[PDB]
Amino acid sequence: SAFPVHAAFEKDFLVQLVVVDLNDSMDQVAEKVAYHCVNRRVAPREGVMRVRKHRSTELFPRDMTIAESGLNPTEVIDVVF
Amino acid sequence: SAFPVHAAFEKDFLVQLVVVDLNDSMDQVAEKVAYHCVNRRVAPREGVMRVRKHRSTELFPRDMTIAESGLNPTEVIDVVFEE
Amino acid sequence: SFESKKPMRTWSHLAEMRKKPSEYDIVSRKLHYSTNNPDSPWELSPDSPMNLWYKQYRNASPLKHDNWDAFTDPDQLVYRTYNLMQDGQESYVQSLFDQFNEREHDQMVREGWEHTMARCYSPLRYLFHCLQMSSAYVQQMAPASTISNCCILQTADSLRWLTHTAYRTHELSLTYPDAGLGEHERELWEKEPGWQGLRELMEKQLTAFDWGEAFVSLNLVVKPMIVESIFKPLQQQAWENNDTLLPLLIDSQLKDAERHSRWSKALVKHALENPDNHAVIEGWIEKWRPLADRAAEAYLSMLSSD
Amino acid sequence: SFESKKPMRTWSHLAEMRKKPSEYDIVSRKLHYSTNNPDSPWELSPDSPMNLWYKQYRNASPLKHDNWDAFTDPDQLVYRTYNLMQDGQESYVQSLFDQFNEREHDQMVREGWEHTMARCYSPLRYLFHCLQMSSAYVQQMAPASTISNCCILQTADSLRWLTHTAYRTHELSLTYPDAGLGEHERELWEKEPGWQGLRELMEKQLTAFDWGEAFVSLNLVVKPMIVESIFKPLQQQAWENNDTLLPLLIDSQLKDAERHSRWSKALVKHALENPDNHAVIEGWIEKWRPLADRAAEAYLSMLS
Amino acid sequence: AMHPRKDWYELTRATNWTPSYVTEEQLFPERMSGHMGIPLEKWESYDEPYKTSYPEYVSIQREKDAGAYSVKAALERAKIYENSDPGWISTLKSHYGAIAVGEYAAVTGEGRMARFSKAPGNRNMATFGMMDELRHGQLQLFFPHEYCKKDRQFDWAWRAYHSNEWAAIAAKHFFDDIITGRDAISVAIMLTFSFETGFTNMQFLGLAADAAEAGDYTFANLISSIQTDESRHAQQGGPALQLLIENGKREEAQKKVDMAIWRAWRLFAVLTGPVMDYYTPLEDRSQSFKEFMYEWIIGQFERSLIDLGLDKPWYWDLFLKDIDELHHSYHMGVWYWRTTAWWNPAAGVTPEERDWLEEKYPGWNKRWGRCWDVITENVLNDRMDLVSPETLPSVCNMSQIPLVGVPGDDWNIEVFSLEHNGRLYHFGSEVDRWVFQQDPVQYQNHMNIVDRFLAGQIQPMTLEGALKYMGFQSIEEMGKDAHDFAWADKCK
Amino acid sequence: AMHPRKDWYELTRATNWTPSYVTEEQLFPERMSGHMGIPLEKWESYDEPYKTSYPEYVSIQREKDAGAYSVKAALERAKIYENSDPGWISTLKSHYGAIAVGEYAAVTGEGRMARFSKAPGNRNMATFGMMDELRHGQLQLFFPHEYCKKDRQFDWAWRAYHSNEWAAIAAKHFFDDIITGRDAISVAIMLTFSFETGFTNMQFLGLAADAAEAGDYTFANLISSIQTDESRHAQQGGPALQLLIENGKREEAQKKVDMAIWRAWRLFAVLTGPVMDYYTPLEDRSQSFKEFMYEWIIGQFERSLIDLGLDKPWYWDLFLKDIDELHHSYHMGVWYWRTTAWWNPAAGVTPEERDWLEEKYPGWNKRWGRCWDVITENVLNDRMDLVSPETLPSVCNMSQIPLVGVPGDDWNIEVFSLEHNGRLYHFGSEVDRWVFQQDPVQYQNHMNIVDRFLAGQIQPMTLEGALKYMGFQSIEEMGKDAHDFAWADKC
Ligand SMILES: Oc1ccc(Br)cc1
Ligand SMILES: Oc1ccc(Br)cc1
Ligand SMILES: Oc1ccc(Br)cc1
Ligand SMILES: Oc1ccc(Br)cc1
Ligand SMILES: Oc1ccc(Br)cc1
Ligand SMILES: Oc1ccc(Br)cc1
Ligand SMILES: Oc1ccc(Br)cc1
Ligand SMILES: Oc1ccc(Br)cc1
Ligand SMILES: Oc1ccc(Br)cc1
Ligand SMILES: [Ca+2]
Ligand SMILES: [Ca+2]
Ligand SMILES: [Ca+2]
Ligand SMILES: [Ca+2]
Ligand SMILES: [Ca+2]
Ligand SMILES: [Ca+2]
Ligand SMILES: [Ca+2]
Ligand SMILES: [Ca+2]
Ligand SMILES: [Ca+2]
Ligand SMILES: [Ca+2]
Ligand SMILES: [Ca+2]
Ligand SMILES: [Ca+2]
Ligand SMILES: [Ca+2]
Ligand SMILES: [Ca+2]
Ligand SMILES: [Ca+2]
Ligand SMILES: [Ca+2]
Ligand SMILES: [Fe+3]
Ligand SMILES: [Fe+3]
Ligand SMILES: [Fe+3]
Ligand SMILES: [Fe+3]
Repeated sequence: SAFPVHAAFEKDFLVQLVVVDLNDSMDQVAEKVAYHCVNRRVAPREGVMRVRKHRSTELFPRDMTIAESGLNPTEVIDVVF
Repeated sequence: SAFPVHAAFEKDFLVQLVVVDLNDSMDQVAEKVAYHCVNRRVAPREGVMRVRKHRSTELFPRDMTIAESGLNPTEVIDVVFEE
Repeated sequence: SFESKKPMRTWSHLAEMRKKPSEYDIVSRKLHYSTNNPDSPWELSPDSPMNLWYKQYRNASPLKHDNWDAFTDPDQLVYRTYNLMQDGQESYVQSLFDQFNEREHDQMVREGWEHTMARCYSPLRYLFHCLQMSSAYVQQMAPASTISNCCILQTADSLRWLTHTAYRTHELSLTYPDAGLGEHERELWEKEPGWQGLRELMEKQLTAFDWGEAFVSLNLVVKPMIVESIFKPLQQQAWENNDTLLPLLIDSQLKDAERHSRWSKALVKHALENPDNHAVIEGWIEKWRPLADRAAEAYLSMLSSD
Repeated sequence: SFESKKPMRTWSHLAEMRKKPSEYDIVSRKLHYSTNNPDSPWELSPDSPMNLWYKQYRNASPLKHDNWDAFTDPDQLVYRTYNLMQDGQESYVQSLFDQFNEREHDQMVREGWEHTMARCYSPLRYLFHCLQMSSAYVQQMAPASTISNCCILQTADSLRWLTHTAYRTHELSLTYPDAGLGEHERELWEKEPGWQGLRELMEKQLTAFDWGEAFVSLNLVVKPMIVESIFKPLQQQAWENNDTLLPLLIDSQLKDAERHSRWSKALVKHALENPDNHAVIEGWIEKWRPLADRAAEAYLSMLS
Repeated sequence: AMHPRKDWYELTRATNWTPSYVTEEQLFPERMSGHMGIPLEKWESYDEPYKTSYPEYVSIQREKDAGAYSVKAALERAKIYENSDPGWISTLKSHYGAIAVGEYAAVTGEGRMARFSKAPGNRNMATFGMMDELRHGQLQLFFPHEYCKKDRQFDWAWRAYHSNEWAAIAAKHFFDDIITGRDAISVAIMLTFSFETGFTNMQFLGLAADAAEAGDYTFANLISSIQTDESRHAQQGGPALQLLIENGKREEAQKKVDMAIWRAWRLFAVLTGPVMDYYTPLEDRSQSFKEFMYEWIIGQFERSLIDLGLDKPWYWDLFLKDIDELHHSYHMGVWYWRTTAWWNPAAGVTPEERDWLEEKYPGWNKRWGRCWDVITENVLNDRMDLVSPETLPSVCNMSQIPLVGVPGDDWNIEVFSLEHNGRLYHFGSEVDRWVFQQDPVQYQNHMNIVDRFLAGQIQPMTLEGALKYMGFQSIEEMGKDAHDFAWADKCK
Repeated sequence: AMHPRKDWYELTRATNWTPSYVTEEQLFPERMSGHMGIPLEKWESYDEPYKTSYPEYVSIQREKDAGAYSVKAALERAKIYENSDPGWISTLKSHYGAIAVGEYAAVTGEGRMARFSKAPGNRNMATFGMMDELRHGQLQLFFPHEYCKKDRQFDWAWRAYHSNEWAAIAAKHFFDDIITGRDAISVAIMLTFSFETGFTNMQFLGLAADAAEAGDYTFANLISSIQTDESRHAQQGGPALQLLIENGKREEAQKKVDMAIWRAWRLFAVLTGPVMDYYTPLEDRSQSFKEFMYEWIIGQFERSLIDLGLDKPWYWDLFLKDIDELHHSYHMGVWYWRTTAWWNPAAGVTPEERDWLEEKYPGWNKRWGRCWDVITENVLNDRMDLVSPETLPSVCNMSQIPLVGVPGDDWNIEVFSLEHNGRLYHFGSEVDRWVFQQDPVQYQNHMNIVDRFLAGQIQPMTLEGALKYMGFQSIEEMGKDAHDFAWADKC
């Protein structure tokens, strides 16, 4: 249930491959993306990290899992505050 | 009587025609050249003005006249500050 | 002594006599600044080689007028209107070329006509280029921009005729590959008796450096002879030998030639405002006519041989 | 699990081979990266049109070898040494033309020879341009850069011969303007019987797209025939017609042609390390030989 | 006496004829020739503007090589590798790796035209083009070969095109598309007009000048000499374009120019953008990459297209915006993932350099500067772990270069995706997706490095695994910071 | 069917023949032809690279004018004169006056080649050249004519070449030297290769883009259209140079290129240098004049010369130094003596402009800035007497432009003088003196404006007297500050 997404983190300069888990919540997905961005090229911030479909106006709920979100492998997401 | 020289004044950007007199001393020549430069394109400053053949190392004596100097009409002079 | 003055509606040189001049006057009139200073036509040493040339060959011409700049092309052509007119004429000719080719016209001319063309038509490229060279000379030497402009356009027309001739020499060679078309024109121009009157005429005319003598010899003697003794007889021979294309092509070229005659006649009329110029022009015509007459006669004997 | 290694004194691919790499090896060897991935010659969709072309006409050629890249030009020519050599030959040709022209050579050929030249020599520009096109095809398809380099230089040499022929056609026409020189060559190549064997041969050869067949047909069949049946017979007839220029010009061209033969034979030798290739090469020679024989016969009947 | 070229030249290109034993289409198949149905006769009006002949070519090119090699030999002792700025050495490594074997590949593009173009003049010029590119390929192997013994990274002058390293794949994907992968007329347009005349001509001129400034006269002379060959074969696309336009193919011609310029741009931005704005010492910078792009490259394209009666490509405004942004992010990526490059990228973000970047690109510090602040802070705290990557960037399915945007306080990143024949593709711009859609059969089943990683072709699925797959053979070969982080001392 | 041009083109230039009734030298006299003794046969090797023919010419040129004139007519009421920056209006005035009647003069340079060149291809291309320059002269008279009724300074589009105004004499002395006053081969080399290919091509491209930025789409379109004609005739000098080189005349070829480039440079620096660096609004400057020269003129010359087997001129070092300095002094002079210009020069020395100048030319403020400081202070104190001249500048006997140097803290000025045939001449550079010495008979008896003033040719011997001599007819025509000193308010 390894699940590849392409993730763009807010204020970073690129989109990156991040392999998450089919059963990860959006919170868990955001932490996995954050690992490859925050304190690497993006300053740490207070507040809640949220996930969305790339350039969408709607956020996935924090405890929705990848499996139930409707996302498909290799689709692009943003992680934003 | 009229004597034309081409004169380059210290710190100015060009050489100008300046019509002076055969009996003008070099001091008088320097003043006539300065008239067309100082307070026009060149800041006023203290100091003796001296005259010389263009780019020459030797100066004309201050009281020597155009006639006395051996300069010929339309020759080029510099007007520069002492030393 | 300097006063305030209102803007002028046209150029200061025209602003007394006009409010809104023609396009022609606006763009053509009084542009030879080189005529302003009789000691230094050009802004160089008064005795530079080109200044000496212009003082002798333009300014000192016996053809004399105190107001050359007032000459007006009777057609009042400018660059823009010339190209409109000539693009039309070239649409005409190029369409003729295309259509006659499609019919294989050249195949159907009378036996032997290809040898007459190779001998009497294709070497015209030399004659026409001479006219081109000569026209450009009158251009550069004429004492008014309005005269020079007529010469520019005449130079272009001369190149037009040279180009028609190159195109047709090649084309004709495709049907008659054994006639020497495109191969022997220079040797004919240099060596064939029928070309020697014309070649002597042009070599000598091209060394008449006085602007007035150049203009009279070229436009009042050479070119009208070419109309009467080359173009028209070639046209007649063509019809007689079942070449329908040549006569039509020549009528288009004759339209250019008639235009050259028109502006030349106008310049003569202007010059004759000074009655002294009558003897000058007549003198130069009498001087050059015998050479043009020999040239015509020799060409015509060659054209009509066999 | 990456190790520290010292710098190598040559390219990693040459570093093992006992011998020190020559200029030739350094600049010529193993440059066709398009042979690395069998199913995707080029870095595109594996089934892009050009990938399918190469998989069919290069990779799938019945002429086979595990190491085409190991082929070596016996003359070991690179761009630099090719131009040194050919500049010398073009200086020779320049002085030949210049000096022969000065003594009015062309005026002194036997009567009528200009007509033989217009018929049998000047249309050679079409034949030579066909060789040029064909050599460029072998260049772009060959499975090793060392093979391709020989082809590049052969392409240039073909253009060289085309250029000689154009120059001499024009030059000859200056003395003989009524022979159709520079005027009737396309028509002759298209319609004259003596040229049709050669034209059919080249039109067919230019549509042989397998790299191996293209090489065999061009270099082992077409080009040797041109040496034996065109170049040499033209020399013989020129001498008999007091044309001393043509045989000397052809001499320099034959030097090029012998070079092409040398590298071709070297490639056959390399190919033959795989004994299966003997029957394949032989098959292609026997297939193309009848057309080449017909081309030569028709040309020689025209020449005589 | 000898006769002037003008009098016999036409005979050297009087080589078209009407095939009888095979058909015209069999002799010049559309897929290899690209004639778009335009009949043979039309192509005979193709007129190369800069003519030459075999004797002149061999003579002048002999002189050129005599010089190039003599200069190289005479300067052997100058110790360029030891004495040059690290930035210059990385520029050499990057240049030779990206270019040398690509020059040799261009022989194949030229040969494609020599055989398959219906224009006689094109076929002859392409033959000289084959020779030119052969020269350039050999020169640019012979010269860097000298540095093999000093540094394994110089092995990549030969090795890059034989590897699956990311920049090598980007270069091969581009060059295989415009040079070796298409018909003769496409090559004329996309290689000689769009890439050579449009980019490399001015790039080589600039490079030769930069070389002299770096005190490397062997390379300055080499590049300058190579550039003098360019017009001889680069001139070929111009007349081909004119002919297409005259024969009702303006839109087909435009499309090919459109596609080629953008593809060249993306590669140009990753390989040369960072060199100009970051690797070159500050005191030797005389215009920014943007100024170069806008004034030299874009300016000459506008003038050249107009003169041909073509239009500015549809994406021109996108291009104008890209030149302000793209290469800054590309540089940041190349540096952060430096371990995957065969050269050593220079960070180029000391305070003085950042002042220059800010002057040349107002707002730079509030954008890329934000990322560099975090990186810089980590270097100053010896948090080396945080300046090394632990995943792959997402990669464009066209350019083969990572999907980037503008970072920091003006964050904007857009991926342009496509579902095509049951597969999901991602592109780094609207133009890149559009290129894909113009010719899907060229591109559809290609797998970029990430696609391969996800497909299981790269094992282990780790950094070491990717590095091995990319063809690295020792720890020294992997890119590092050009100055081993010396720059950080200037940042406080 | 029509036969393609390549099949018959050669016949259009198979027009040389061996004269028998006059000698070759009589038909092509050296002074007009410039063949340098090279026999007719050799000239047949001349090959113009970009071919065209009469029917193609009239067809395409007809379309070009249809466009140009229609655009002008459609923008008639766009109020360009009233709405443009005064800096742009002065750019137009300066361009039309310096160029319009010079373009017409170029018909004569082309005509010289059409009659007197020994190369047949040259004679034909020169014929198209006569036509092209006729077009250009007529366009550049017709276009500015519209503005006469608005502003007397636009009269100078016609008047300048008919005047003794200083810049008009500088222009005519140059153009008469390289266009109308020399043999056919010198024209090919000095006009078509050095001036047209080497300067005007890039200048016209830059000017058209500048016009568009200024919102003058009529002029932008005009200048663009004219520039498309350039290559047709500008191509003529390259092949001429190759021919001289092949025939043992490389030394003479080089010398003619060296002369023309330097003479073009001095004129270019006085008339266009100030436009780019001072007249153009600051926000619209993308390169300095030095950057333009270095990146678009110099390198192009070096590459083209090498390509032909020629070398960088001997003075190349001096040229590179001149690009840093010359036009800053030239501008200062044009502005200080603005009353003698037919356009209104913009000072271009607000603090913001001065910062840009300093960036583009380090040291500018301690050099030219020192002079502008005094001028600026006088302007603020309404000392209009001290920003108006009471004498003549000293003038170069070659370029007809004032003798200048570097002012301020780094004062350096040098006059290069010559005693020749009993007369003393002064030159603004080592190169200008050298040019004079290459062909003294071209120049030796020419009198510059100062020479004439001193010979009593200009009366009264006053500013008013000089202005009258220079052809001014009203107070409105005399050059003034472009912005009526509005810039001082930012100081
Ligand atoms: O290949 C050639 C060499 C010299 C001359 Br002359 C002509 C052609
Ligand atoms: O001329 C060139 C051809 C191909 C490349 Br890659 C670079 C330059
Ligand atoms: O040196 C170069 C590197 C990449 C490109 Br794309 C062009 C030139
Ligand atoms: O290796 C890389 C190259 C470019 C970017 Br952007 C990211 C990574
Ligand atoms: O697991 C991986 C880490 C870094 C890269 Br780059 C590739 C794979
Ligand atoms: O083409 C031109 C000719 C002469 C001048 Br002046 C300007 C342009
Ligand atoms: O407007 C111009 C003035 C002088 C020159 Br030189 C070129 C253009
Ligand atoms: O009128 C002038 C023009 C230029 C200078 Br410098 C001085 C005066
Ligand atoms: O007396 C004069 C004053 C100024 C000039 Br400018 C000319 C004459
Ligand atoms: Ca006393
Ligand atoms: Ca005395
Ligand atoms: Ca007049
Ligand atoms: Ca008068
Ligand atoms: Ca006299
Ligand atoms: Ca009058
Ligand atoms: Ca028919
Ligand atoms: Ca015959
Ligand atoms: Ca012919
Ligand atoms: Ca008389
Ligand atoms: Ca497969
Ligand atoms: Ca011929
Ligand atoms: Ca488009
Ligand atoms: Ca390293
Ligand atoms: Ca039309
Ligand atoms: Ca006014
Ligand atoms: Fe190259
Ligand atoms: Fe190239
Ligand atoms: Fe012009
Ligand atoms: Fe011009």
